[PDB]
Amino acid sequence: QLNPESADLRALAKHLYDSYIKSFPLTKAKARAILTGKTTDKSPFVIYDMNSLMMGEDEVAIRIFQGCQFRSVEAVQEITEYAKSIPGFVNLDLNDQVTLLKYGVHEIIYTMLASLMNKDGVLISEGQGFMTREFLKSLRKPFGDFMEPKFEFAVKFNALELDDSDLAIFIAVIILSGDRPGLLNVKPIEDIQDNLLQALELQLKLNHPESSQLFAKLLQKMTDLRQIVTEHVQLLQVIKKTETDMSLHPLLQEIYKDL
Amino acid sequence: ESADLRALAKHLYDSYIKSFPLTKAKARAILTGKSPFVIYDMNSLMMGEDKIKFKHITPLQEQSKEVAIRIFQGCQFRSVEAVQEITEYAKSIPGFVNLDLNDQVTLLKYGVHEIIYTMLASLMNKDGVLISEGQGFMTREFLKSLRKPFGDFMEPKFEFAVKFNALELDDSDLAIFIAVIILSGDRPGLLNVKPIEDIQDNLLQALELQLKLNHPESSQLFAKLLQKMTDLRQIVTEHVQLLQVIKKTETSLHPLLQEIY
Ligand SMILES: COc1ccc2[nH]cc(CC(=O)O)c2c1
Ligand SMILES: COc1ccc2[nH]cc(CC(=O)O)c2c1
Ligand SMILES: COc1ccc2[nH]cc(CC(=O)O)c2c1
Ligand SMILES: COc1ccc2[nH]cc(CC(=O)O)c2c1
Ligand SMILES: COc1ccc2[nH]cc(CC(=O)O)c2c1
Repeated sequence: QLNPESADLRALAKHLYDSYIKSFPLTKAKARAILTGKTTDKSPFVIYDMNSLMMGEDEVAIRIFQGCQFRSVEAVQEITEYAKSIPGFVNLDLNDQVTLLKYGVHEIIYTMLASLMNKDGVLISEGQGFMTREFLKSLRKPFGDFMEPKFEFAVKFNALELDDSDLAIFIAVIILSGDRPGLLNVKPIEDIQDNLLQALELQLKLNHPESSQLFAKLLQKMTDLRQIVTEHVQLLQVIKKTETDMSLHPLLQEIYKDL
Repeated sequence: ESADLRALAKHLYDSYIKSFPLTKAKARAILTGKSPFVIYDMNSLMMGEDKIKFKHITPLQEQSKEVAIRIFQGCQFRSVEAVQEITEYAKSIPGFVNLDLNDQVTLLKYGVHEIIYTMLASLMNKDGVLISEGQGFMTREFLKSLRKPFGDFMEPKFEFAVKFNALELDDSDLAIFIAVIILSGDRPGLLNVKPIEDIQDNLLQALELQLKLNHPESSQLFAKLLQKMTDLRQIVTEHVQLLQVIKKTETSLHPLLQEIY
């Protein structure tokens, strides 16, 4: 009914969900509660235009871009924090630790960004605001392209109906890849991941008894994340050339450096 | 229904061997232990052209004569040939032929490249790829050293086989994996996705079991194989990028050839 070996895997799933909760202020649970009128105090101010943008704080394409930027640098701090709590991560070769974060951080951001989205928009400012998908797509030419592919991923991905206990493990599976470019010692990274994969596969069947092959359907979504990161940079470098007076946080530049 | 899954696996494996000439097993016996003609440079290549008799990509007179361009030309003629091999195999997968015809064309349209490099990995090793029906062996260092963008074309695939082969999968596993790849419901333009996912669902179960029984020792192999699907996509997109970049070259009269390929 539950081997002694299974228990450890549950103990791990738990330890992880816990850190996830302590490292991320806005969980999917809260995001979903805010988004589905599950309240009168949790409901966000909606921004779908210029006047709404005005009321919001009470050109546009660029203030928003900068907002996303600092929110990311923020997230990178949250993820790193989370990373330190993954059994064995800190015990790894220091360099390898940096590589993992480098290549893992944006795939993790997109996964979690989805928790804050629905097909009409996304929560912003800790869930106090909600920016619509169409208003975002109308931003000045190049900028009107930053959010769409994310929105596109989010709809396919939210379809899996995963929750924070599921995500806490999947996020750790992402960081502990091993097929990342430039790893010195792969064997150790792979042993940790082999472990994380076990815990996620169990966590998924217990938590989604009816969902057939969710474990695999989930692991496949990983190709979608890479394509998102890949595309974002191509689009990010374009912005870098048109807008010469625009900057990209040093931390964020170190991530994208020779990715 | 484990007994139903092994039936699907055996069926796919049987169909797979009937559709593909050079298999992982067959190819792995070559690299290890009548060796293939080894091509490691300009002259050794010029030599193989008439020895390997892979003079199928050769008949076309005055259409390149440029070493680097001729090698690329042969990889296409061979890939077009492979696509027929893959299409036939796809038609073995239970339920495939019953999908909307438009959807069958689409699944194949977007799965071929991915499937090609997956099987190409069965033919290569750290040092080079086995070519011409296993007749020859084209070194990896010889390829990474071709002119214009050619000397960077194959290199990425070598990086991928190295990692993919690390999984030590065999034809039994590969047959099922190929089937999964084809039945991908995220292909753009699909009219009726439900049937496709239903099929890929039974395929994944079949694949999982297959790996649990075939490689008991391999922990979470199923998971690791699905993860390689992420690099395979990057490889295909990048590859496609080259094809539009390579469009900056001169590259039986072409009209018709150009049409077939
Ligand atoms: C305005 O929409 C955005 C834009 C960039 C972002 N980076 C990170 C997040 C939140 C999260 O990952 O939970 C985010 C939200
Ligand atoms: C996570 O989604 C987004 C969407 C638009 C963005 N613009 C700038 C960033 C910061 C980064 O490149 O990480 C960003 C992030
Ligand atoms: C197996 O990789 C290759 C090599 C040469 C090629 N020429 C044309 C295509 C298909 C396409 O039109 O994208 C192609 C694929
Ligand atoms: C494995 O990919 C390759 C690389 C170089 C090549 N040169 C000629 C061919 C066609 C053939 O095998 O007849 C070929 C295929
Ligand atoms: C049997 O599977 C395949 C699929 C695509 C291919 N492209 C080039 C080759 C080498 C060759 O066999 O000449 C090849 C082999």
